[PDB]
Formats: sequence, C-alpha cells, structure tokens
Amino acid sequence: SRDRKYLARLKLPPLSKCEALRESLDLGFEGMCLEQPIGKRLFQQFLRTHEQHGPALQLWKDIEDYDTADDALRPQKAQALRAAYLEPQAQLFCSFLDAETVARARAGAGDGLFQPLLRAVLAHLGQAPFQEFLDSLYFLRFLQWKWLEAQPMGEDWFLDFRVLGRGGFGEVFACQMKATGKLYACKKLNKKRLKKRKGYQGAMVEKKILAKVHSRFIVSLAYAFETKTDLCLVMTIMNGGDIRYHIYNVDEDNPGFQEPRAIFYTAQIVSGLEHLHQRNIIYRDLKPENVLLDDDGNVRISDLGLAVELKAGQTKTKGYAGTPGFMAPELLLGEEYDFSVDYFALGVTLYEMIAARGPFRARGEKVENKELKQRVLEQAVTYPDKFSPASKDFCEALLQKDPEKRLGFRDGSCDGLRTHPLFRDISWRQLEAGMLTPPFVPDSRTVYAKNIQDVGAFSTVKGVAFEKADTEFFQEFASGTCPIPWQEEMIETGVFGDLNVWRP
Amino acid sequence: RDRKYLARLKLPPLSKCEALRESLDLGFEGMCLEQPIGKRLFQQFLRTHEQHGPALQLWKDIEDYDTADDALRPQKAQALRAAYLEPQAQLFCSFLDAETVARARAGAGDGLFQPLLRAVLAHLGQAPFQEFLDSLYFLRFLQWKWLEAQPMGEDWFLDFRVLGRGGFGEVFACQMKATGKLYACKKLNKKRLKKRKGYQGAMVEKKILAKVHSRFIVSLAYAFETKTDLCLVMTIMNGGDIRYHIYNVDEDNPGFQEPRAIFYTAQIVSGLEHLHQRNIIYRDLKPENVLLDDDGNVRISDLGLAVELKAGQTKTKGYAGTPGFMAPELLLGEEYDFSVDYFALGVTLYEMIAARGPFRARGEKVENKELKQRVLEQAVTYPDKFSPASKDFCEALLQKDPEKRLGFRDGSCDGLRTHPLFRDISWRQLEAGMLTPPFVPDSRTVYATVKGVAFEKADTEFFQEFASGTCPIPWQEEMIETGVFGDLNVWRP
Ligand SMILES: Fc1ccc([C@@H]2CCNC[C@H]2COc2ccc3c(c2)OCO3)cc1
Ligand SMILES: Fc1ccc([C@@H]2CCNC[C@H]2COc2ccc3c(c2)OCO3)cc1
Ligand SMILES: [Cl-]
Ligand SMILES: [Cl-]
Repeated sequence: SRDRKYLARLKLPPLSKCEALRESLDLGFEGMCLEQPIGKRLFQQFLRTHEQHGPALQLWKDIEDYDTADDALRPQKAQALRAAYLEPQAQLFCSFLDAETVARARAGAGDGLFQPLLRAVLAHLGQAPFQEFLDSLYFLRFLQWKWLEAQPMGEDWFLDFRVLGRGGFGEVFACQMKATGKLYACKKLNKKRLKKRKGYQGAMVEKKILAKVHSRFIVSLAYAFETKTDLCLVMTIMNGGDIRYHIYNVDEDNPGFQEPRAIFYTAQIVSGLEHLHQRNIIYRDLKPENVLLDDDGNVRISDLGLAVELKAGQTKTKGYAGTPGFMAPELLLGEEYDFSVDYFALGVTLYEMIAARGPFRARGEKVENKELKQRVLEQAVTYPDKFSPASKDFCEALLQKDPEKRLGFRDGSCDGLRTHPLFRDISWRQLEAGMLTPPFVPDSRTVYAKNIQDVGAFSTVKGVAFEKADTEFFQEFASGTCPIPWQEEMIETGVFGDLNVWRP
Repeated sequence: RDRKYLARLKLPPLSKCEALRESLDLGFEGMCLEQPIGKRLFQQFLRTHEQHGPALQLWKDIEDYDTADDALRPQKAQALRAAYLEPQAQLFCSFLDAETVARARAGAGDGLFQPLLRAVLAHLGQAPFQEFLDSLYFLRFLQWKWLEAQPMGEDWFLDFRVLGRGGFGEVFACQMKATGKLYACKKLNKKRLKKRKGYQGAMVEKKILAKVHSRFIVSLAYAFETKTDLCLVMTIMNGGDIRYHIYNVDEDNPGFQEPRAIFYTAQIVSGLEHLHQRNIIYRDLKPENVLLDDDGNVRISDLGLAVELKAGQTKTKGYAGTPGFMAPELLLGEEYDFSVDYFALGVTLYEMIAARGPFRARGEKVENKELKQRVLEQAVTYPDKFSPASKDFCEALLQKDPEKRLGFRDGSCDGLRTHPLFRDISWRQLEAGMLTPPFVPDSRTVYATVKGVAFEKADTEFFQEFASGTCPIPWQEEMIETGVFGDLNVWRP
C-alpha cells in the first residue's frame, strides 16, 4: 500500500539545488558505488550503457550470482563464467584483467574461488570507469537522490498500527513509511522517563552504533527523529518475538530448544558479533531477551545501548555493565576486557537455549548480586543430559573463566570458532547470505509478546522540566535519515524505478 | 552503418562541454523548437514532469493535425478539442486564456490551431524552459552539441556514383559511413577555382546554404576540404534537373502537361519565398538549377550567384545570371531586388510548358545584344498550349517594369499563391511535402587539366574559412532519422 500525498513529496530536485551537496560529498569509490545501493545501481546503469565496460559489469554480476548460488548450481556457473569472461576469444573476455588473475580464476574449486577475481574487477572499476562515472549524468542523478535522501522525514511520515514489545523506557511499534509502504519497527523512548533515570548516554550510543553498522544479523537503523514526547528509532521490523519468549512461553511444557535450532541461532548470533568485533565494537548485552526473530525465523541482535566502540590504539575497555549472570569474570573482577565478554554471554545464552535456566542459578532462584558474582567467578558449571558432547564442549569453551583461554575473536575473525564441531553441519556461506531455511518459522496470526491487557502501567513523570542542554541533546539525537537503509527502501518499494526516469 | 566510424559517435564527458556551455548563446526558439535534438530532449523533459503533460500533448497533437491527410482531420480536430479545450477536459490547459480556447473550439480551415500553438509555445518558453535548463536533459543537449562540432571530414564519406559534372567540379552520390545516410557531395577543384577566380561564388553558396532550411532548397550538411577539393555535402537529388525532363524524357513530346508545370512552380515559389524572407536574391533561377529527388519533389540549387542584402539595404547592383533569364532592370544596369527572381520564374514556367524560351525560337542562337534587345523591348507571345491562367501568370511575372511585376510583398508570396493558376494546389500539403508529385523518377534511369597554380597563405586561409564543418539542424536530423540518436539516448537497458 501507499499514501499519495507523502509519495508526492518524493521528487527529484533541479540540479542547481545539488551544488552544495556536491562540494561536501565524500567521493570515495567504495562508499559511493559499492556500499550505497542507489550509487551502485546508477554506477551499473552507467556501465551498462558504455559498451567497453560490459565485460567488467557482467563479470561483476556473475560473481555475485555465483556467491549466492545453491551448492548444486555452482560448478556449472563457474564453468559458464570462465567460458564467458576468461576465454580470450569470448565475446565478453575481460582483457583489462592481469593474465595472472585470469589464469588463477580458471583453476580450482575451493571455497575461495573468484574472491581474488572480484577484488581485481572492483579495483579496475574503481579507477578509470569510476572517473568516467563522475563525469557523467549518472553521477548527477546520484546527487539528486542524495538531495532527496537528506530532506525532512520525521514522525508525520510514519503510521503506527500495533505494539511489538515494551519495557520500562518505552514501546516498540510496527509502523508504515507512508510514502513507500515499507513496514518498519519504531522504538519510542520517552523523554521524561529518560531524563529522570539518566538514560541519555544509552539512547545516543545505540543510535550511533545502529546507524553505522549494516549487517543482516543486527537490527538496522533507517531513521532517527524526535517528537514532543519521544526520541524515535525506526528500524528493521522484527515480528517474531525475542528468544527469551521462545524458550519459556511458547510450548511451556517443553521449555528450551532442540539442539539443531539452538545451533542455528548461535551461528547467526556469532555472525553478528563478528560484524561488530571486526569494527571494534563490544556489544556487552548479549542475552536471549535481546535476540529477536523476524517473520522468516532468522534472528538479529538488538539493544546496543551498552556497547563500546574502541578508538584506534585501544584494545580494551573496562566497567560494570550488562545483566547479572551474563557478565564475564574479567568484567566482574574489574579487569580491562575486549570482545571476550561477548563470547562469555554467548555461552550463557546457548546454555539457556538448551536448558531453560541459567547456568549459575536454579529455576526461579533470586540471589544477592554478591552471591551471584561469586558463583560466576568460582563455581564450575554443570550440564544436564539435554546437552550432547558437542553442545557441552562448546559451552565449556565459551564459559572458560580466563578470557585468554576462551573461544572467540582471533586474527580479525571468528573463523577459528567456526571450526568447532558443534557447527559441523552449518554451511557458513549460505548462512551469511541468508539462504538457509530457518528451523522455526513464526506464525503471522500470532503476537509473540505480553498481552496488552496484562501490561502494568507506569506512573507519570512529574517535574522534569527541559533545560537547554536537554533540547540540544534531543536535536543531536535526531540526525534524521540513514543513507543505506533509505536507498534500500526506495529500490525495494519501486520508488527508485518509478522516479529514475529518462525516456518514458 | 560502418562500425569503425559509428564508434566515433560517442557522447563526451560532461567536463569537455564547459567551453561550449559558456559560449553557447541560444534562446528557447533556437534550442527547443528549431534544433531537432533540443526539441526532442525538451519534449522528453516535459514528458517526465507530469504537470507539463497537457502542454506537451497538445503541442504534439497540433503538429500531428497540421501534417495529417485531409480525411483524418475532422476526427483529429474533434479528439483534440474534447481532450484539451472543452470545459471539463481531462487534459485541460489552464494556462491558456478563454478567448484562445473558445476560438480554437470554433470552425475549420488550415490555420485552425495556429493561434493555439503560438499560445502553447509562448507558455512553454517561460517556466517550463527555465526548468529544462536546470535539468539533465539540457546537459545531454550540450553533449550532443559537442559531438556535433567534432571533425567529420572526407574520411567519413564513401563515394559511389557521379550525379553531375560542371565547370568547376562534380557531384558524387555518397554515404555517411557512420550512419549510412545518403547525400550528394559537390567537389570544387581548388586549382580551377583559383585560376578561374571562383572563390566568391563558392564561399557565397556555402554561407547561404548553411543559413537556409527549406524543403525546397538543397540542404547543406557538411562543408570540408581535402587536398584537391572544396566539398559540400548536401541533400541527395537523384532524379535529374528540369531541363533534362523537359527536353530528353519523351523526346517527341517536349515540355510538361500544365498541372505538372504548376506543381513545380508552386514548389519553386516556396523556395524563393524562403530566400526573399531572409533577404537573399537567388539570381540564377532556371530549369537546369531545379533538381528532382526520388519522390519527384524539386528543390532549387546552385546558389553561387546569390546575394544576401545587408540589414537595411533593400536593393543591389551587379551584372550576373544567365542570358534569357536576366530581368530588364538588371540588363539596364540598375538597382534591383527580389523582383529579378520572379522574372526568371516566368521564363522557367514558360519554358516548362513551351519547351523553348519566350525570347528565342527553337534551337535559336543569338548575339547577346540581339537577346538583350528582345528582353528589354519585345512582348512575349503565347502559343495555344497555354491556358488563360498560365498565360496571365507568365504575363504578370514577365512585366518589364519591376514595379508592376508580380512577386514578393508584405514579407511573403501569399499574394502570388492567390493567382488562379494555383486554384488546385493545396498550399498546406505542398508546404509540408505531402502532395503526391505528378512524375515519380525511376532509379534504374540515369537522368543525367590546370597547370602552374601554386597556393599561398591567403588561399589556404580562404580554404579553412570555407571548411566550417557541420551544420547543426541537418546534422541533428541525420542523427534522429538514422536511429543513432535513439541508440545513444538510453538510460537503463
Ligand atoms: F524501549 C524498549 C522497548 C521494547 C523492548 C523489548 C523488551 C522485550 N525484549 C525485546 C525488546 C526490544 O523489542 C523490540 C521488538 C521488535 C523490534 C525491535 C525491538 O527492534 C526491531 O523490531 C525493550 C526496550
Ligand atoms: F559542380 C557542378 C556539378 C554538376 C552540376 C550540374 C550541371 C547540370 N545541371 C545540374 C547541376 C547540378 O548538379 C547536381 C546534381 C545532383 C545534386 C546536386 C547538384 O545537388 C544535390 O544533388 C553543376 C555544378
Ligand atoms: Cl552521460
Ligand atoms: Cl533532471
């Protein structure tokens, strides 16, 4: 669906309006033509209309097709690619490539196949062809879309229609971007409630981190804005409830998951952790209640309000933050730590997925923080029959008290962690490209949340008048529209194709 | 098409178009109405901005009406009126005033929607045009204007047949290699031109053909030099000249039946009008200079004796032309204007019907002074082959006193188009090239050394001036006609 009044506000500007934007824009190849979907699209259209660039473009497309193809189709696709682009007599022979590069891509069947070739294709495209793009009408059209992207799109642009979750500080709504029809979730954090409980830093950290990360295993931020009452984060719609809910509340007499299902989630969570750790961000809040399912059954991590982004030269942070019983010993002992803490929380998360209780507490046990801290430091975890030898070994490797001994991020990746035999039946390629059929597909009829009639109301916040510092802070927060998700939306909903006209 | 030269037709990077942008001095009329590529890009612009849809479609439908077969007109008028002009019309043009609308809804006739079109184009020339200049479409126009100015000299043209030989040179049938378009190429030998002092005539012809754009005058498309020649690439006229058709087609029956002569006269008149409206006197109208194309439509050619009057100047002097076709005022060494061309039209027409000139008997060669004496002093007689109308028309054109001669008045030949000779000509269809010509030439029919010359600065410089390159309107037409423009105007295949 759509609404035509808001749709009518999506129009491409005159060129003279784009002059300021052109001078202040980052012209990096990677940032413009590879990472930004409208940039990439316009760059490809440019390549498509200039014959000399056809081989490069088509090779690029055919590598991406090979990368995301079923295992059964791959050998044949590799044969066709080779014959089309890497045979010297072929119509679309890629003669710009180094002969060495061509000879290596003609050989082998290993998991690395065509990655080096792709790097050479993109390194070529980044030179003269990109320079021609910049001097073409397709680059100017990109500026028009960037101008449109930067226009005011706050609260009036969204139509809520249902509550998805809520906590102490506000609600998450399923909403609709009125112009395009795209379904999103909107986190509304109440201003007064946040001022009272000193929650500003957390709201800001999450917003910044979600704006700059782009991963299929982490919820994305598409817009950020304020209203009279709230600070609003418009993000990936996740309809399927959180993992805590699916452990305890769904099939109550069978709490916890079968092992294949828990392994799948674990793999998806690992992939999202890795994405953060490669960007030097420590999550610090991994737990079942912050892992969310979408409609297809795939999961994403969420709530980045406690995350730390390391600066260059900094390998560790420090401090008490997170949830009792997901916090690692190094953290509880007051030591500096890196990403290791997230993998300890991964262990606790998996334990709970299989066992339907924490590893440091009995069912329903509520203990003093100091007693819980002692158990985490000193008490060996025990595993019931529900754990297979591989489940158990993996948990043991993550719940290792010494961070140096714990499985995790090494040599810039989680590749070592992936060889653990727990994951022996996971095709990582298809996992990372979102191709694997999930183990549980949520029901469209069903609300995976607390019944609205059973939600405790919160008292009103009295006498928190807003000073200048609050209002200035609200304006910093409301940085508006995030480029990559906004471009994805325009393309997905057909607005791009509709407005990207030339000769109707 | 030849891949090799087709490959050279590539749109430039935008940065290469900066100088052109800076020096280009075009208004709405020059850019979006008169230049076929600007008009096309301007219409493309309008088609993508929904608010300009009514104006764009109305414009196209008027032009569609103007060039429609008479049988299709009642219904085209009907549909246009119901779509744009009637009270709750879906494509109502609110920018028009009510008087313009009411009048366009009333009546029939030829200029039925001319006032309306004038109003549509005046509106489109204001804000819609300004918006166009701030669009990608205008930049694309600059890119085509850049391509238009690139060197396209002799190597771009394949010769394949001789169409005529003259004194100064030859006309070849040729083919633009990149587009495959057929043209005629007139090559004037440099050394003969110098030795016989024909520079003036070559330059004058080139300038004039470059600044005229009529379906009744050979169109100049490219002008360039080679080592041996000055070349003019122009409308291919394959069907022979009128002298040839009068005297050589059916030898036992020379001359044309009257309706055929009148058709050609109407076309000739329209060419003359086009020159006289631009202040040019032709001065060499005669059957040998009027050529037929493949369809049997004619155009005037050989503008080497022409003269363009300076702004303000209304008469000129100078002995030039062909004996028998020169008017008395010219023969008498007086100042003259466009009137000389009309005298020559009378002679031309007379000869089309009579298969001889009005002043000499069949095969009769006379001293120039005996012929001068006749043109100045003798009344022309008319054999029985002339209807009263054609005699009356010839008489009016052959008046010895230019003040009494039928010709060009009030900026046009409308007064002349009114003569009863032309009662069966539909001027609209003629002016538009829709009328089925009376004679259709066959393809299978072939209707048809200098020493001691050394060149200097002054010569090679004259040569370089002459090689001005490509003429915008005919080039743009070529690009559209042959599909090159369409091929290089795609955004997303
Ligand atoms: F302010 C707050 C509101 C709601 C909560 C929820 C409490 C229970 N566990 C999940 C928490 C996050 O809820 C969601 C649900 C769907 C979403 C989403 C986040 O982002 C994309 O789609 C936490 C904080
Ligand atoms: F240099 C010269 C060559 C030939 C002549 C010819 C002499 C006989 N009568 C007509 C003269 C014009 O010849 C043509 C023929 C085809 C044409 C053309 C002109 O222009 C476009 O296609 C004049 C001058
Ligand atoms: Cl371009
Ligand atoms: Cl535009």
